[PDB]
Amino acid sequence: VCLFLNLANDPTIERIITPRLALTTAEFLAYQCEKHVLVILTDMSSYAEALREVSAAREEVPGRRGFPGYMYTDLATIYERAGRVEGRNGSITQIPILTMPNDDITHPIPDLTGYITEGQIYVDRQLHNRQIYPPINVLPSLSRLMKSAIGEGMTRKDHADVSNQLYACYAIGKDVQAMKAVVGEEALTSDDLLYLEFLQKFERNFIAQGPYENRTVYETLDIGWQLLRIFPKEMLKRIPQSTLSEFYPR
Amino acid sequence: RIEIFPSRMAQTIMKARLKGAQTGRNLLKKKSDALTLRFRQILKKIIETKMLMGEVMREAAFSLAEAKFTAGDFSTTVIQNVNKAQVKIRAKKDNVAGVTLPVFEHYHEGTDSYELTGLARGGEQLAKLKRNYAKAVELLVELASLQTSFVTLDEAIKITNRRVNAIEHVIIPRIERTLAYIITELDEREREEFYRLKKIQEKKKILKEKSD
Amino acid sequence: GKLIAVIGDEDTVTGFLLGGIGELNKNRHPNFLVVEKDTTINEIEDTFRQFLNRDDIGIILINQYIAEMVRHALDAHQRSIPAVLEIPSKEHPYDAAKDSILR
Amino acid sequence: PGGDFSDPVTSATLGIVQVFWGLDKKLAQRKHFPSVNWLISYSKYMRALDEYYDKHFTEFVPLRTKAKEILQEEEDLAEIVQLVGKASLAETDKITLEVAKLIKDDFLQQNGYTPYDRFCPFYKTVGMLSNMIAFYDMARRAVETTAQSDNKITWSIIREHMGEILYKLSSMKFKDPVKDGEAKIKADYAQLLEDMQNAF
Amino acid sequence: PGGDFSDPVTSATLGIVQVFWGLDKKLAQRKHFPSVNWLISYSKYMRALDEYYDKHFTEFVPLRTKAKEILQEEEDLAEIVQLVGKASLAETDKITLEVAKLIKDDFLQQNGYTPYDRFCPFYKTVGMLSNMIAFYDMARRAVETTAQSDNKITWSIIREHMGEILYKLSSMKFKDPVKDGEAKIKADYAQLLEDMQNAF
Repeated sequence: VCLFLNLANDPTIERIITPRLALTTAEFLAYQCEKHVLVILTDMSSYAEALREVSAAREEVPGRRGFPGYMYTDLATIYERAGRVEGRNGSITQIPILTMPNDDITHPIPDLTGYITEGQIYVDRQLHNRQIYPPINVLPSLSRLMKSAIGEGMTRKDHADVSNQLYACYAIGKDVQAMKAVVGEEALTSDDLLYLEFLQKFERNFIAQGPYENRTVYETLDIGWQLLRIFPKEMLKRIPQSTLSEFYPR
Repeated sequence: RIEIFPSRMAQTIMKARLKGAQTGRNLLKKKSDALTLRFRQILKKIIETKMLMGEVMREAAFSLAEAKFTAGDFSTTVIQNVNKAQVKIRAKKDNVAGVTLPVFEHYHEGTDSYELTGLARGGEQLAKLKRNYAKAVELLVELASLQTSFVTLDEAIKITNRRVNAIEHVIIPRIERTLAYIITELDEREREEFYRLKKIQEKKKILKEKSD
Repeated sequence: GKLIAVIGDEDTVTGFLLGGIGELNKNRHPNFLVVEKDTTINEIEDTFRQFLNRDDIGIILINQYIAEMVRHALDAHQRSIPAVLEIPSKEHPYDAAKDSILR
Repeated sequence: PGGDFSDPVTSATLGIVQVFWGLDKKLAQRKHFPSVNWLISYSKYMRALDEYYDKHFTEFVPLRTKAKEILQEEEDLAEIVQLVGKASLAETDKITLEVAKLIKDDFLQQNGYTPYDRFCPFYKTVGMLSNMIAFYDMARRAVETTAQSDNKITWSIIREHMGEILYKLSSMKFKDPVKDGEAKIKADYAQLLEDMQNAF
Repeated sequence: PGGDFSDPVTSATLGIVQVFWGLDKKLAQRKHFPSVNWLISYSKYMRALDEYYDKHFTEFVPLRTKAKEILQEEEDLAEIVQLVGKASLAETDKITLEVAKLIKDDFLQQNGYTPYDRFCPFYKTVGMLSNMIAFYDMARRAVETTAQSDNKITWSIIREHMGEILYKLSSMKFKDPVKDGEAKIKADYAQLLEDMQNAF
């Protein structure tokens, strides 16, 4: 770990050269020393509050919502220092963590980030007040290149189907949980009573993890089958039968 | 049709008032669907038990034809001797999706006013005519339990399908074009601030061209 | 309500009075009316108002042959109680009820 | 009064401070004092306090974990009653709506111009919360185990039964600690937990 | 610009002027001229004019006060009609929704190019207003006095009985005062006051 702090009582010009220092060394470790580098740029909403501060020191007129006009170029000069190259074994991937104000996606900080980055992960207040750690809801979250990342030679060949089936059973189990309050616990069928028992086990065994439990990618999928085994098959319609026969019976 | 003043906190108030009415349809679409699901299977239980009483009332009217063959004509003794009823009904309540339905359940406070009817001629064709029509009353009260819940269900569907269409067509198209007015009016407060700041940076440059 | 009323016929009501549905409180009314061939339509309309506006009448049985005479009268009744049921008779089984029109 | 998270003094403060006690206007107009709402407020000092809470009041961390779910499952069901009403609510859903009603009325509400609630010491805070979650734990157990057992308690059995206990839970905020000893208050709250286990 | 009354020329004018005749665009999408919106418009020359009104037209001050309550309570109930429906209205409210339709079509509407409505003198303004308010007062007397006891007047027979009186009230805008004498026209009204007293 190469750790770069920058406190709030530090100079606000040093917040600008902090992701430029961290990505210069991450371009020395990756594709100059050939090691796979993860760059975690936390509080990317406090970077662009320092970019707005020095933009008023150079006597510029503030653009949209106070932020400068060149913020799409300035954010993309520290995001696009990523990816793999052709002749070297190194790679560099970024997780730029930002706090959108007032849970707004139309703010210029998460809107000019969603234009250049490749899928988002939502930490939401709904699951956080419910005391679920980590409070990551997977219904609006998306990884645009997860169809490339998983596979047979990469993790194992059932990752594409157990991710689609856990996501489809989560949308139904959240939909029928709105039926439990206006219809009743009795009048719903035997199918919708199985999605409600999936919901209380998905958000407590799969998502709810604890801050010191290091689950591998294989221990994640094995929990992903213990929640799909409480359904009978032919409800698991997103999983093909070529992969349903090997991993279901246990 | 707009409501209030654009102030950048009215944009997040109205986005929550839009959030209340966006989930006000999807909470009331399924309530109007749970009422429609029971409405479409009660109607199957109605028509199936209009063809079931078509053969029960055929057997019961033929059992009266067997009883007049044996014991004369008792159509003036039976009609005259009514004093108190034996089979009554009590109104029960049952509900689907929070809307109560009046249903009927029959009970017998049994003292027979026709215990002696015939008794020297007949009496065996009677008390099997009484069984073939008490069985028809036990059926026709279960049909009347499905008639009073049928006509009170589509009374509570029209008050729900109107309240769903009052949100999708009057309340939400008034909010989503109120929110369209906040954004176009908050863009004009930014250009007026843009024109006032560029006016000053043109004036500060001229004063810095004199002091050279 | 708590009673079952029948308009019926001459042979229909004497089968249902043997079922045990008829009650006689002469202060108000009897809870049935035997319709012969020589009763006008004006007499059927008057007792039909009596069974709708009574408190304890919960179920109303009537033959469909009789119900077509007062077909304009029971379509005006659009309440939940009392249930107006249409039953078959001699050589007049069933064509179409007012309740299945409401669809 | 306005500019909740879109205000350049508040949007700059919340990137610096650890604890934010958000005063709500809907609680202040209905005279709920103090007017701190429990959904947009936060505190990032809970991981640093868990070593303190595991030495002095070791029962507290499972209580305020559960006490925030009850205050949050109520607001999930609050928008259901405002649309369709309390008609077809389940027995597990109606059993929070009195405990969450009891928390906002007796635990959270506090009058500082009153000689007993001008300061609530932390044994009185743990003491009345360790009974109002235990009553939630017993009654939730008293519903789901008698479910499918032909005498399922519909919770209106509980409400008329525990009328003295619901008066004992509502009267927990009155146990004056200025003129009432600490050890008496610890004895009074301990008797409610035995009275609850007796009557359940 | 754009029909927006939150305009720095309009908002600077309304802080100076005493009268405000706010025209409306939706009252021109149907040919309702003059298109003065009666809900937002006002006039602050009321305390100055009641001494003139209590000297010349003494009945007029409660006439416009009652006509301003009919026109406002129609807007409170037309919001219910477009959401809930006309079937859930009381009999004191269905009479209001149709005397207001008589006000907006006979009294308020005025076609300036017709010779009978190019100029309406003030005896004709109070003359056709004292008829349509008293008809609302008389049709209120056929509801509250016959409240529940007898077979009462449910407003459906007032339409049928007074089918020519509702034509006598909606055609008073035709009583040309250029070529029709004042005394003539005034007499024509008090006669229509006599016909409603005989018909009610």
